[PDB]
Amino acid sequence: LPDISRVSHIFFSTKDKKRSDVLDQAKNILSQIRSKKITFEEAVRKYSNDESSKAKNGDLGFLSRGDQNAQNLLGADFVKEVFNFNKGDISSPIASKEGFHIVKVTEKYARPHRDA
Repeated sequence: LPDISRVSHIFFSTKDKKRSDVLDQAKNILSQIRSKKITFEEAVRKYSNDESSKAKNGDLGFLSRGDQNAQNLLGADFVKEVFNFNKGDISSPIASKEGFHIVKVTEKYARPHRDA
């Protein structure tokens, strides 16, 4: 709840597309990032369906863990998964209420915690 992470993302909407074709592209985008054929910022501009964050180079700003407003839009699983990642990670595709996200954690201020 005081844990905060700053994140950028590439959002892959599934509106009027097949979920499988969308996830396949997201996985391939990620592999092209890994092999340095494209950068994260390049992938954001070319592929992200989130116009508002795309206009900020993908930046969503700071999210607090369990933030209700962020939990309500994208789901508790999305918020929870972002906080599973460490600063500088670019994530595997994350499912949410709207489609799939490739997330980069650009900043992180959070207490270490066990898994129960």
